[PDB]
Amino acid sequence: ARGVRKHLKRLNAPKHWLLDKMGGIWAPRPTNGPHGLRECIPLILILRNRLHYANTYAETSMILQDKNVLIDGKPRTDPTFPVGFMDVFEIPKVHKTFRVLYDVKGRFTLVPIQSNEAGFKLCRVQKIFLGDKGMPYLSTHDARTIRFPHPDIKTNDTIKINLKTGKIDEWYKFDIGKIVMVTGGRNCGRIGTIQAIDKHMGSYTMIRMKDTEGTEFLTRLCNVFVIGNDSPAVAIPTTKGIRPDIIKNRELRLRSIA
Amino acid sequence: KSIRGCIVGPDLHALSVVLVDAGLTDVVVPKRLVPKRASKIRRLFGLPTTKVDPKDQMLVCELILKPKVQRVVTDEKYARKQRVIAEKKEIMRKSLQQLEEYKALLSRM
Amino acid sequence: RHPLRPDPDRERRALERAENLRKAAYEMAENQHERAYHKQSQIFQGRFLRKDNARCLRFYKSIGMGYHTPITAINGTYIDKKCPFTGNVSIRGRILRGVVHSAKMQRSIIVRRDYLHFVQKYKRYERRHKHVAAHLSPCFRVKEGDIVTIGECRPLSKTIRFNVIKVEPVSEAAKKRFSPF
Amino acid sequence: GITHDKMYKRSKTGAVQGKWHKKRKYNLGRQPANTKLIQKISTIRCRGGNIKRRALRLSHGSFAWGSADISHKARILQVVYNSTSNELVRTNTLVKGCVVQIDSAPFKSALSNDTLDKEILDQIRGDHILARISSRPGQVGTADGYILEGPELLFYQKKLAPK
Amino acid sequence: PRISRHRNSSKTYSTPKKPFTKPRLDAELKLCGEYGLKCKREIYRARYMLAKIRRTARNLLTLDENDIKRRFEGAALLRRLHMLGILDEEKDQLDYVLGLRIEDIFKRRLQSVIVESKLAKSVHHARNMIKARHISVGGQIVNIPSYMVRISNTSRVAIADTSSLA
RNA sequence: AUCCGGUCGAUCCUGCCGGAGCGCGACGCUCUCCCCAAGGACGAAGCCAUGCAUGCCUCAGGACGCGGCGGACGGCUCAGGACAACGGUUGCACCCCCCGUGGCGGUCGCCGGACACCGCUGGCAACCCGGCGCCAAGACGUGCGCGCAAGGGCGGGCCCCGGGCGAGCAGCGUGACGCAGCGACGGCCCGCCCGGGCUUCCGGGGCAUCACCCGGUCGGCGCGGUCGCGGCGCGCCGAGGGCCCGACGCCUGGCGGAGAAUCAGGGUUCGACUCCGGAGAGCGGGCCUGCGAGACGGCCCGCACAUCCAAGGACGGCAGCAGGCGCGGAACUUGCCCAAUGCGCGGCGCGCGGCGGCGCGACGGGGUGCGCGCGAGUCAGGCGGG
RNA sequence: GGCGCUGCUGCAGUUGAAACGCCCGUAGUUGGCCCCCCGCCGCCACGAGGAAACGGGAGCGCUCCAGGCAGGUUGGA
Ligand SMILES: [K+]
Ligand SMILES: [K+]
Ligand SMILES: [K+]
Ligand SMILES: [K+]
Ligand SMILES: [K+]
Ligand SMILES: [K+]
Ligand SMILES: [K+]
Ligand SMILES: [K+]
Ligand SMILES: [K+]
Ligand SMILES: [K+]
Ligand SMILES: [K+]
Ligand SMILES: [K+]
Ligand SMILES: [K+]
Ligand SMILES: [K+]
Ligand SMILES: [K+]
Ligand SMILES: [K+]
Ligand SMILES: [K+]
Ligand SMILES: [K+]
Ligand SMILES: [K+]
Ligand SMILES: [K+]
Ligand SMILES: [K+]
Ligand SMILES: [K+]
Ligand SMILES: [K+]
Ligand SMILES: [K+]
Ligand SMILES: [K+]
Ligand SMILES: [K+]
Ligand SMILES: [K+]
Ligand SMILES: [K+]
Ligand SMILES: [K+]
Ligand SMILES: [K+]
Ligand SMILES: [K+]
Ligand SMILES: [K+]
Ligand SMILES: [K+]
Ligand SMILES: [K+]
Ligand SMILES: [K+]
Ligand SMILES: [K+]
Ligand SMILES: [K+]
Ligand SMILES: [K+]
Ligand SMILES: [K+]
Ligand SMILES: [K+]
Ligand SMILES: [K+]
Ligand SMILES: [K+]
Ligand SMILES: [K+]
Ligand SMILES: [K+]
Ligand SMILES: [K+]
Ligand SMILES: [K+]
Ligand SMILES: [K+]
Ligand SMILES: [K+]
Ligand SMILES: [K+]
Ligand SMILES: [K+]
Ligand SMILES: [K+]
Ligand SMILES: [K+]
Ligand SMILES: [K+]
Ligand SMILES: [K+]
Ligand SMILES: [K+]
Ligand SMILES: [K+]
Ligand SMILES: [K+]
Ligand SMILES: [K+]
Ligand SMILES: [K+]
Ligand SMILES: [K+]
Ligand SMILES: [K+]
Ligand SMILES: [K+]
Ligand SMILES: [K+]
Ligand SMILES: [K+]
Ligand SMILES: [K+]
Ligand SMILES: [K+]
Ligand SMILES: [K+]
Ligand SMILES: [K+]
Ligand SMILES: [K+]
Ligand SMILES: [K+]
Ligand SMILES: [K+]
Ligand SMILES: [K+]
Ligand SMILES: [K+]
Ligand SMILES: [K+]
Ligand SMILES: [K+]
Ligand SMILES: [K+]
Ligand SMILES: [K+]
Ligand SMILES: [K+]
Ligand SMILES: [K+]
Ligand SMILES: [K+]
Ligand SMILES: [K+]
Ligand SMILES: [K+]
Ligand SMILES: [K+]
Ligand SMILES: [K+]
Ligand SMILES: [K+]
Ligand SMILES: [K+]
Ligand SMILES: [K+]
Ligand SMILES: [K+]
Ligand SMILES: [K+]
Ligand SMILES: [K+]
Ligand SMILES: [K+]
Ligand SMILES: [Mg+2]
Ligand SMILES: [Mg+2]
Ligand SMILES: [Mg+2]
Ligand SMILES: [Mg+2]
Ligand SMILES: [Mg+2]
Ligand SMILES: [Mg+2]
Ligand SMILES: [Mg+2]
Ligand SMILES: [Mg+2]
Ligand SMILES: [Mg+2]
Ligand SMILES: [Mg+2]
Ligand SMILES: [Mg+2]
Ligand SMILES: [Mg+2]
Repeated sequence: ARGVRKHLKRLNAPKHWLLDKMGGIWAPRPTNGPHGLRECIPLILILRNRLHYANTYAETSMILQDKNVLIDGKPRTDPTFPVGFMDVFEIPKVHKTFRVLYDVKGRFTLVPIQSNEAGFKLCRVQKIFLGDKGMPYLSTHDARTIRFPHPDIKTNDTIKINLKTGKIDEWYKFDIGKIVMVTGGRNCGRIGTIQAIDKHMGSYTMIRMKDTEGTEFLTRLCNVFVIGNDSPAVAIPTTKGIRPDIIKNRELRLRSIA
Repeated sequence: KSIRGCIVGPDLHALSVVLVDAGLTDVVVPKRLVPKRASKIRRLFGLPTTKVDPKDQMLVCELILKPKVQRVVTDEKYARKQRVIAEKKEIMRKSLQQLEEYKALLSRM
Repeated sequence: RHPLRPDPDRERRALERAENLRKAAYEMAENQHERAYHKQSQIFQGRFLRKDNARCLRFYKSIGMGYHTPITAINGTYIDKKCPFTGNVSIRGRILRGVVHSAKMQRSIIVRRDYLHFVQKYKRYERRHKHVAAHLSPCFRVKEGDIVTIGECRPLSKTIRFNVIKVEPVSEAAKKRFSPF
Repeated sequence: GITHDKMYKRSKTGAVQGKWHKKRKYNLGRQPANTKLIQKISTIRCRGGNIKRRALRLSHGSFAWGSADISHKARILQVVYNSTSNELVRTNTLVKGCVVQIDSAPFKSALSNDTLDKEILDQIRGDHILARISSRPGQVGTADGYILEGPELLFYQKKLAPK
Repeated sequence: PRISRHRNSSKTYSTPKKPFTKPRLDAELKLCGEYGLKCKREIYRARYMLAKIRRTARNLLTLDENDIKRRFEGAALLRRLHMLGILDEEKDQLDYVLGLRIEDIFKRRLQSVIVESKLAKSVHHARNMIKARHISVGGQIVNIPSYMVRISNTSRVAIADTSSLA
C-alpha cells in the first residue's frame, strides 16, 4: 500500500472475537490506544454484540455520546476503543461493574466485582528505561508510564495501581511458586503455579506451570501474568482456570439441552 | 499557463491605470466596513491601547452582515490566563518534590 | 564480581605489552605506502605519549553466548573495524557452523554448509549445499577444510552478513566427506 | 531520480536481474553539498520531517587539544591533505576526516605551561596548527575537529614533508 | 465482493460407474416399487448417505479401542444412528455399523412411517397424502415425503388438526 | 482396490486404437413450482459517447469565503517480473511513523499588516483571469519565559569471563561551539500501538541442438548520500566470485500462497476471480504537497492516439459502477437506497456495500395423482421491506 | 480416472521396442564384521508459536434439504 490500513475484513478479524461470517463484509477496526489490535476487543462488540444494550451501530453511538460507560474510571466516547485484559468496565445507570479477564477458551469474559475492588488495577512491568535527563521510567501492558519507581520493581513483576491517583500501592515479584495466569497462546485463560524458569541465551525463556488439579503445561515468558502470591489478588470466573477435556465438555454440553 | 500580451503595445484590448497627484476627481465613496480589531477602534478614536479599563463596547457603527470586536481583554479571559499560569507553576513544584523524594530514597538505599 | 584479583608479582613487569603496542603504533606511522592512518575509534592516541601507564592502549570486548575472547586479539597489533572482538560490530541472530571452502579474499572467506532435502513421493533424500561469505579477523588463520563457527551481524558488503567467531582445525590430507553438522 | 535501490545490480554469480517495479520515493538519494572553505547552511526536509542542515561555505570551527584539554573556537585556514583524492585538497572542500591548518592565535595563551607537547608548542609558536575535522558538514552543517598528536601527527607530517 | 460469494453448497449423490448392468437395473426398480420413489437420484442419495457413515467406522476400527478419537467420534456416531432409528439399541457396537443396508435408511422416511401405522393404504397413497398437507409431525405440518423421522418423534405422527379429514 | 470390443483358418501373447465415470466451459433441443447461487478472465493491459463513484466541521441572518481533518484507506485488473515475488522462520546493538492511550512540561506585559468571500470597474469564442478598495481569526509573522535541540573533545578494565543485556549498551560529568523547537487560547519532547523499510535460514517453472559464465563483476580502505546498513555511489588497492548438488543463456498463451478438480493406498493436473501478499493505471520518465505517494477520479515532459474552436487558442485517460464499439466459441440494468455491515469528518457523505432487474454456468427440494382430495394460477387482508 | 501404457509403492530389455564392441577411470551412488553406558548429526515422540474462510468434526428439526451458527441456565468444543 501507500499508507496505513483503516479497514478490516470480517474473515480477517481475530478468531476469539466470535464474529459470524454472514451479516457483513466488514468488521470494526480497533483504534490505537491502551491495547493492541490482536489482543483486544472493540468496545462496541461488548455493548451491541454481547449485552444487547444497543442493537445497531448507530444507536450504539448515542450511548457513548452521553457518556454512560466508564473504562478504568473514564468515559470513552469512541465505539472502536480497545478494551482488554484487566480493564475495569462499569456502567453506572445499570449499576454493573466488571473486570475483563480470559475464559478457558482464550476469549474475553466479564467477571462481576464489588465496589470495594473497582478502585485498582493490575499491570505487568514490560520494561525499565532511562528517559529525559536520565530519569527512570517503567512501562506496563496497558501503555502506562511511571517515573521514579521504587528500585525493587524489576521486569516481569506486576504492580497494583489506584484508579484515581494513578500511582502504585503494591507489587508482586516474579518467582517460583507464584500464582499465575496465561494471557495468550493456546493455554490462554487458565490459572496455575510456576514450577520452573528455563532461560536460553539469545532465545526465548520458557515457563512450566501446574494447575490446581496438578496438570502441567508450558509457554513463553511473554505470556505469564502474576495475579498474587499463592492467592489471587482479584476475583476469577467460576471455572477458576481449569480446562476440561473434549469428552467432559461434551457431557456438559449434552446436559444443557437436558 | 500563457501570459503577458505586451509591455504595453498595440496588442492589448485593455489597460489598467491608477491616478497619482490629481472628469476631475469629484466623487467620494463611503467605506462600507468599520474597524473590528480592538486596537483598530483605539487608533480610530485616539484612545490609548494600554490601561486596565480597555473594554470599549461603544455600539454605534452608524447601523452599517457585519460588529463583535476581537482581541478584547475582559475579566474572565484575564482569569483564564492567570489560572493557566498558576497551574504551570504547580506542575514544576510537585515535580521538584518528587525528584527530591527519589534522591533521598536512593540515599537511604 | 565477588572475587577480586589473586596475587601474581610479575603483573606489572608483564605489562611490557604496553611498549609492544606503542611501537607497533609508531611503526604504522612510518609505512608511507598507506594513504590513511589506521586506528581504533575507541582509543584516544594521546594515551601513547604518557608514561605513567595508567591508561589502556587497546580496546576489546566480549561477545557473549559462551564464546571467549582469543588472546591473539587481546595482544595483537592489527586494526579491524569489522572484527567482532576489537572492532565496531555486534553478534546477534543465528549461529551456524561450516567448513572453509576458500580463503582467497582479503579478510573474507567462503563457507560451505551441507544439508539433506526430503522428497516424499520417492520417500528418499538428496544432498544439498550452499555457500556463505563471512568476514575473517586477523586474530584467526584458517585453510581449506577447517571447521568454523560463524555468527550473524549487520550487513557488511553486498554478500557478507556473518563473522568468524570460532575455529576447529582439520589436518591437511584427509578424506573430504559430506560432513553436514 | 537518484536511487540507492539494489534492483539495478547484478547477482553474486554475475547474472542480470529483472525489474519488477518503478522507482519508489523512500529509496531516493540527493546530490552532495561539496562544502567549500571560507556562510550558508541550507535546510532539507526529510522523511517524517527531521530537518537536515547542509553547509556550504563554512569558515570557523571549534577545536580541542585533547591531551592538555585546551578547547577554543578557531578559523580553518587551509585543507592540506585528504585520504580519498588529491582533487579534494586542491579545491579546499570540507569533508569529514580531512587534515587542515587552523589559526594559531586562539591557542597562544597556552604557550606558558611546560610538560606540554613541544610538538604542539612549536606548532603554536608559528602561524597555524595541524588539525582534523571530525563532523559531517553535509549532514549537520557544522565543521569541528580535534588537534593531531601521537603517531598520527608524525604520519601526516611525513605525508606533508617538503620532499 | 457480495456476501453471497461466501455461501457453501455441495452435491449429495453419486451415479454408478457402469449404467447398463442388468441385475442391478432390475434390483433398482424393485426398490422403486416397494417405495414410491420418483427417480433413480433418490436411490443415489441414499447410497451416498451410507458411503460416509461407512467411511467413518472403518477409519475408527483401524484404530485402538482406548484411543480418544474412537471414544469420542464412535460414541457420537452411535448416538446419532440410534436417534434416527437407522440402527437399533441392542446393537451398540461400532462393528454393528458396517453391516447396514440402504433399506434401513429408507424405512425411516415419513412416507414409510405413515404406511407402517396404516394411516395410508399403500405407499403411493401415502405420497399423495403427504403432498396435500394432510399429515403433521408433533403438531407441525410436514410437506416432505423424504422427511426423516426420529424415534422421539414417531409416537407423534398424525393427521393435522386443521384438515378436511378431521 | 472391477473392466470390455478390434490382428487369426483357429489359438496364446506383446501392443496400441475404441468404449464405460466425475469436473469445467461452449453449441443444440426442450422447460410447471419454490430456495441457494457464478456471470467480458481465457496470447484485445484494444478503444471509449453520457451520467454517477469524496466529502465533512476558527472567526459573522445565512450562504460565500478563510482555516481544519480526510482524499496514501476502500474499488478494479494480472501487463510486467523466474536465486524475483511469495510461504514459513529470524533481526534492526543500522531504522522511520499520523491518529489514539499514558507521561512529561524550568528555555542565554495583550503586538503587527494583509489575503480570500464581497463592492466598483474590465478582457476573452471559451477555457480562464486582470485592476482598485474597505474587513476577521483556533491562519499566519514577531514574541513576554527559571538556559538546553542536533552534532563534537576527553572521561573502561592492559588470566578470560545494575538503569539494562547473551553481548561496553544506555545515561551522566566536564571543557568548547551553537541558538534550534515550544510560547498572542501551552507544547516542544518520551514510551506503547498499528503500519512500513530492509534483513537471517529453508522452500521457490521448462530447455543441454544453452557448458562454461561475470568485470562494480568478488573482497579491502576512505569519504558522500540515505530514515538507515550495504558497491548504494565515487577515488584508490587487490583478483576474486559462480558451475554437471546444472552456473550462464534462452523460452513461458509465468502473478505467489491459503487452495481446487480427480479418487483404495502412493499419486496427476490446475492455481485469472471471494482472504492474505505483490505489481499497474495508454507507454517511457520527472516531481510537488504531506506523517505517509515516485499518487495518475494530482501536476510536468516526450511518444502513439482522440476532443472543442471565430484558426488566435484551449484540452483528455472507465484494468471504478452501468453502458457502447471492436474482438472472440464464450459473458447481465445507462435501476432504487445509505435502512443494515463498516470507513472519514459527527452530521452528513460514500456505484464500498445493501435491495430489486436479466441469469437452465452450476446446486437443493417438490409435481404432472390417489381412490377423491390437492398445487399452479385469481382476487383481498396480514407479515416483511428505506 | 481407466493405465502396473511412466512403474517410489509398481513396468519392460534371449527371440515382441530395448544391455554401450571392450578395458581403465574422476564427480555421483553404494560399501563386511566388531567396543556402550560420552559428544555431534539424521531419525521417532511430545511440546511452544503463528489466520481465518475451505476441509474434517462435537451440539442445535432453516417444516426436510443445499445451508447457517443458532437457540430455550446457554452455546459457537
Ligand atoms: K494492492
Ligand atoms: K499512512
Ligand atoms: K491511509
Ligand atoms: K469477510
Ligand atoms: K463476511
Ligand atoms: K469479504
Ligand atoms: K476505526
Ligand atoms: K582492531
Ligand atoms: K540435514
Ligand atoms: K530442504
Ligand atoms: K544426493
Ligand atoms: K564491499
Ligand atoms: K560488496
Ligand atoms: K557425497
Ligand atoms: K529515486
Ligand atoms: K514511496
Ligand atoms: K486404480
Ligand atoms: K480381439
Ligand atoms: K499368429
Ligand atoms: K490381443
Ligand atoms: K474480454
Ligand atoms: K483481461
Ligand atoms: K487458453
Ligand atoms: K475458453
Ligand atoms: K477485452
Ligand atoms: K492528510
Ligand atoms: K490525495
Ligand atoms: K470488472
Ligand atoms: K501477471
Ligand atoms: K496516516
Ligand atoms: K531477507
Ligand atoms: K535470506
Ligand atoms: K529471506
Ligand atoms: K532460499
Ligand atoms: K535443459
Ligand atoms: K572500477
Ligand atoms: K563503500
Ligand atoms: K569505486
Ligand atoms: K579493480
Ligand atoms: K538448467
Ligand atoms: K497471459
Ligand atoms: K490417493
Ligand atoms: K506416481
Ligand atoms: K495421495
Ligand atoms: K490410481
Ligand atoms: K469471476
Ligand atoms: K485480484
Ligand atoms: K487475488
Ligand atoms: K482479498
Ligand atoms: K489483501
Ligand atoms: K494487499
Ligand atoms: K491486490
Ligand atoms: K501498486
Ligand atoms: K505499466
Ligand atoms: K499511463
Ligand atoms: K505507464
Ligand atoms: K506513464
Ligand atoms: K509514469
Ligand atoms: K511509506
Ligand atoms: K520519479
Ligand atoms: K513516475
Ligand atoms: K465514464
Ligand atoms: K484486464
Ligand atoms: K448497477
Ligand atoms: K463478433
Ligand atoms: K458474433
Ligand atoms: K448506512
Ligand atoms: K483517519
Ligand atoms: K451498487
Ligand atoms: K385445492
Ligand atoms: K390458492
Ligand atoms: K495413465
Ligand atoms: K493413476
Ligand atoms: K492404480
Ligand atoms: K524387469
Ligand atoms: K525398431
Ligand atoms: K531398434
Ligand atoms: K529391431
Ligand atoms: K551394456
Ligand atoms: K549408453
Ligand atoms: K567403461
Ligand atoms: K572400471
Ligand atoms: K574403478
Ligand atoms: K567414481
Ligand atoms: K561421494
Ligand atoms: K545413484
Ligand atoms: K554416498
Ligand atoms: K557397493
Ligand atoms: K526427526
Ligand atoms: K486472521
Ligand atoms: K456462563
Ligand atoms: Mg487499495
Ligand atoms: Mg508504480
Ligand atoms: Mg595548489
Ligand atoms: Mg585488477
Ligand atoms: Mg497461485
Ligand atoms: Mg489466484
Ligand atoms: Mg472480473
Ligand atoms: Mg486512486
Ligand atoms: Mg503515475
Ligand atoms: Mg464469435
Ligand atoms: Mg421443497
Ligand atoms: Mg499409471
